[PDB]
Amino acid sequence: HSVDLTLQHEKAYQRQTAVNENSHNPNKKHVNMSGHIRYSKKIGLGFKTPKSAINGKYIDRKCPFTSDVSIRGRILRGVVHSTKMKRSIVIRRDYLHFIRKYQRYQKRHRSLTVHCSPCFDPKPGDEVIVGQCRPLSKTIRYNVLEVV
Amino acid sequence: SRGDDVRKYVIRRKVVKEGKKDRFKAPKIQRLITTAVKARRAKKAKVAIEKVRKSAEERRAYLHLIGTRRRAARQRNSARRHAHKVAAQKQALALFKGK
Amino acid sequence: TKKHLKRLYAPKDWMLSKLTGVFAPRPRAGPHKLRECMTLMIIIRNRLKYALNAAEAQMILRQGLVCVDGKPRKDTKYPVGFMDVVEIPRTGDRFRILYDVKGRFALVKVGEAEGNIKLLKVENVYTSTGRIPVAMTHDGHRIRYPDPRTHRGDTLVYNLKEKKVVDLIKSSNGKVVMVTGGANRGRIGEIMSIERHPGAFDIARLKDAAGHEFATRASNIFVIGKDMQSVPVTLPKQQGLRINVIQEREEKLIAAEA
Amino acid sequence: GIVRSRLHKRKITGGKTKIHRKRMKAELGRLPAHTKLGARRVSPVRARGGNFKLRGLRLDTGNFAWSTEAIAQRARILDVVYNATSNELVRTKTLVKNCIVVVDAAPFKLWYAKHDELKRKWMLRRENHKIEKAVADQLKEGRLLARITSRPGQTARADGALLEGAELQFYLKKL
Amino acid sequence: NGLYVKNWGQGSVDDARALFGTAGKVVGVRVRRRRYAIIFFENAAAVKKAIDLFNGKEFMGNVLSVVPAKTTPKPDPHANSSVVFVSPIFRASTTKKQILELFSGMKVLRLRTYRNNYAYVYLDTPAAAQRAVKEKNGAEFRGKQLRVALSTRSLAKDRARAERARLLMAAQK
RNA sequence: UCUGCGCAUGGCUCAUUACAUCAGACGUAAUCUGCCGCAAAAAUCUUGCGGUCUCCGCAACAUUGGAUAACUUGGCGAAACGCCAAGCUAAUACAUGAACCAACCGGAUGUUCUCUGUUCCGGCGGCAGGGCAACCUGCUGCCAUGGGACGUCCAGCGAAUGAAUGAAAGUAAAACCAAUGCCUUCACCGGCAGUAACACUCAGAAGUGUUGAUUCAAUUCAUUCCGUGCGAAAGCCGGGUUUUUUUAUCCGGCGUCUUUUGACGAACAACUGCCCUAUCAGCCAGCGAUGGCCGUGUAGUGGACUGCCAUGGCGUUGACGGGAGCGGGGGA
RNA sequence: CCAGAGGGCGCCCGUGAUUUUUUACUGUGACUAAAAAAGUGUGACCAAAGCAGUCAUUCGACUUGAAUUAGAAAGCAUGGGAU
Repeated sequence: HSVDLTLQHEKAYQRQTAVNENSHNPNKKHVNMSGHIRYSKKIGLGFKTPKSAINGKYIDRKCPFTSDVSIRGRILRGVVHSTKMKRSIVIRRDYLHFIRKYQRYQKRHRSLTVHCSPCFDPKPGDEVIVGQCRPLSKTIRYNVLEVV
Repeated sequence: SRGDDVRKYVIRRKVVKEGKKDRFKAPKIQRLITTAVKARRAKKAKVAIEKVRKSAEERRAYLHLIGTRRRAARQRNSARRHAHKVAAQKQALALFKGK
Repeated sequence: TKKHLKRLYAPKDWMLSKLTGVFAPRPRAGPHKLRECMTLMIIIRNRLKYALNAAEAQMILRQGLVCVDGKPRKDTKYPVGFMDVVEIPRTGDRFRILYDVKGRFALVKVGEAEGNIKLLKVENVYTSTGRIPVAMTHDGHRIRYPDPRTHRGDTLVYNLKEKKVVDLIKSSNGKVVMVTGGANRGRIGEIMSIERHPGAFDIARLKDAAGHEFATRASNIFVIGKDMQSVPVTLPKQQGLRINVIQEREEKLIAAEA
Repeated sequence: GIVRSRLHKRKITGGKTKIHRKRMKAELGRLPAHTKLGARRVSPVRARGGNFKLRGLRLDTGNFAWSTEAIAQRARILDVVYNATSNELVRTKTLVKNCIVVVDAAPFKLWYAKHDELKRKWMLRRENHKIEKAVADQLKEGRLLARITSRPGQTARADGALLEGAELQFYLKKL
Repeated sequence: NGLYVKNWGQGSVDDARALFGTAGKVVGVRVRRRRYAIIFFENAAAVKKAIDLFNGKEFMGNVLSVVPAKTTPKPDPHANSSVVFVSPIFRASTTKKQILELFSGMKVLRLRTYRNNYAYVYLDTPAAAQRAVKEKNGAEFRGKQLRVALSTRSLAKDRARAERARLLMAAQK
């Protein structure tokens, strides 16, 4: 083999922790349709993996689909507000509230800063479903599961 | 040297109290190995080994159990297989050489 | 770290007063939890009445006269949970604690055979050095485990002088159950359908004699036997039936005449 | 007093939080270990379980492993060459996880001989096998490029791996 | 299946134990013509347990025997031909017919398997003498210290087996 | 007085304090955890006797080792919950250290010998002639499916690093050679009926871990561990014996090192909610503000922090700033 | 230990929507420490209180009693199909 230049851009070398890429005469199968060796992970909670992730090119240590990040607790929805940054998208939510005295409703938003695997590329105004995670950054506490 | 008992050869001291008769103070001996001590010590490592062997015994019985189950399985799924196959076969070819 | 418990932070099921000291005993870490159990000194004193006060209690206990599970217990405090057996030779009494209708602890009295018999659930199943399988329950480990291996949430039959394990019982439809927790405990029922919700609490649906069916979760369920003639253990005067508030009240009136 | 918290930092809204509390031993940093080349020194400290850990200082000796041959054998770290965190660390000859360094090569060269009755084995093992040409030139010459995969400030040892085709070409082209 | 006591009873003790074991707590002993009984508790676990346990059996002087349900099978290992086999003897490299040689003729045999170190040989009935030498040892012969022993299995049956095999084969093809 | 355990709990007070605390509902597969519950543990050349060459022969229940307080002797200081020199002696303190007895399973190997090659075309060579040891020639030994014995080195728990394992569940009948099994034959003749696995000794002594999910549990192989880990306390007490009080005579109760996982706890994260003020409208990056990559640190996750690279983050559905205020169960 | 042959159920996995659908709302259940509040029982000499206690001429009987409810918003399951 020889090395990419579109999966490499960094001073250090980009690789998956999980599996042996140095491989070699490959002892298998573990690998993805059929292709060089790769690690991919079937998370439960009734979600089913992307086709894309399994067969992918990409190197990510934060997605639950090719790394040891585990999705566990709360499960949320929302829509998309802004595609900025690198792998970090921004969710808006909207929901109501009730004041007992008036007996009328009221509108409120929150927002969250979540992780998006390079497997997906969802556009502003799309729905999404996400999952609970351990802290991956200062704000970031969720990671995408599934787009709509 | 050895074999010679130092219970005999302790220091004694003596103390007065006027008209209440004297007493000979002398020390207890420590780090002392008697009959009792030796027996007690030895006994421990008999207990020790025994416990280990009991574990191993349990393990054998467990393993045995599992294997017997697997054996029964094999046999049962032989019976089934064999019956199906060779009964259907019996019908077939016997009747084509009886034709 | 907390070493003190108080009378208003202690459960209602022990039935201590607001008054008469501001402190209650905090039981140690042990076979059971702090939020359900009955500690030793609470049993002896406030129930069986062989102690009138604190000093009395320890003047029994510390001499090794009280034995849960065949092992004499010196300590003043030490918890005793659901499905244990307390045997105090000196009297000739024996207890098997249990829950009973109205959610509150109860005391049965058992003879020879069942003073050596117990039951244990299965919380988890895991593997240890040398590929030796292991189970874990409320009270303790214990090792391997056939009676024939199987699976979590199931219930065993455990003998205390030596292991003779009769069989075991499993969690499957048409079986029988007694309950813990959940403000639904002290009842008894069948097992109809068990809903499974992945990643989330698992919900059961039950039934009992002469209908009035109900529901609970699945970690509040503890199996008993295949059927209600197949039970290994004895049960209180009530068979785990709730009856209506009005029925109860009325009956208490009518019989009070004496 | 070195702390690990978000208390001293700003909000996401650019505001500033006000404290009502001192600082704890629950939050706790300790000053970096810088682990160089030289005879083994160790500086043991104690953690919050009553479990020691070993701050390493100066490690000249190593343990390194082929992938694909499924072995590990010793060697002696000679020089540090490339580090991707800083060029600072290079020049000082300090050692951190995923640093690229140079090794003795000898024990590997040795072992690959063996890859009486033995005379049959040296055929059977050498069959169904080749060694990379990338790897070859290096291994011959008497020095190799290897990578430490241990963290040698909290175990007081360096351990590593060894570089075959993909990884190896990505490093060489820097140099 | 219900299991079978043998080598007891006659017997007053027979009758006594017969009506004592009936009808519970488990079990009951169904007495039989000669020295033996049927003992009824049956289940797949029941056949295993019933072997090694010996409640519901008495003796009058007898040594107990616990036998499978039918009275048939033990005579076959005991007697009627022999036929004999020998275990230390390599497949791998040392050849067969050292076997045949050792016993001074009477043929038919094979080595088995790639597993391990027995061969099997039919010397018919007279092998009773042969094995009574080599079981009481019996050492090396490009092998190891050994044991020989018997039970009948096939012959007679092996010849009729492979006959009925060849018949099926011809039809089949 | 030495030793072991506890004083981090209980008591008392509300000063600071609004993605702060807190309540309801959840999470830790991101972690630590004494006392308590239950359960485990087959590593290690030690001791005595005799001689001596340092190293041996002969035995078997380990007759271990060095210190320090109280006390005494001189004292010092104005005082001080301040202190010094010398002389004494203990351990469940501190420091060493246990063969055979005592098992199962696997690796790597010998120019070990003996079943053997049935076995040649190539390989490994071993020699001479030309020998520049390129090779040509002639001579010669062994090997080209293998297994039995004997010998040597390694093997435990826990920890680090690198490989491997941690089931599968989406077509149907024949021939080909390399094996190799079973039928079968005098035959290592030529075909597929039977058929869990597999070279004996063990003819079932794991072909099968939990979860919604694992780079987890556990298993196998190669390298390693040096104080910063691992004793049967080299411990204590009873009771029955025995007949000499006074046994290697039996039985019992305590105590402690190491490993594993429960609940007694600790730490960390945030889905939803809460007074007044716009005469507070822009607030956040030199000195981290939002995110990315390799590291460092910590019990562990993380701009928690270093280096490097991007330009984001929040807000009229009231940010930022200020004023009042410990939050809740609850009271009138 | 009535065989062959399709049926039918219970577990497990994989492949399929021309775009599969959802919440607010409301019914019934899950989950949630006391003290306080609400409330059943009981002549502490009434009472404010408190979980007690009442019988039996006996070496104890009540298989004594200490019920039951409420608790904004949010979260969780399963029915309803109007707005």
